[PDB]
Amino acid sequence: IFNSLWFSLGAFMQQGCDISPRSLSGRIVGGVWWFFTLIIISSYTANLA
Amino acid sequence: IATPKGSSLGTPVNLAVLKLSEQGVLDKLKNKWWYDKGECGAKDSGSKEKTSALS
Repeated sequence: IFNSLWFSLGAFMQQGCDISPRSLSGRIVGGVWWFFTLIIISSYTANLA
Repeated sequence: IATPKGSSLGTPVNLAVLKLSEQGVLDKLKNKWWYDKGECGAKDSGSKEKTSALS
């Protein structure tokens, strides 16, 4: 629970993770939060400009 | 502009209005009582639109 907390920070913007729970729901929904947070930084770049 | 029927006043008024409309005397007063007496300038308020941060 403390090991993969960094890999959520490793899924925070960038830096592709080394530990990958290959294809189950943790892989997909771990990409869903990952999909969500990349909108926020593109919007951050769009708003600051 | 309305005068009663058969009144001789209307024809000099008919020469009056067609003169004042030709000189833009109406248009200057239309600028007055709509825009200069208006509480906004529609392009002055159009020159005031500057917004900010994302909700």
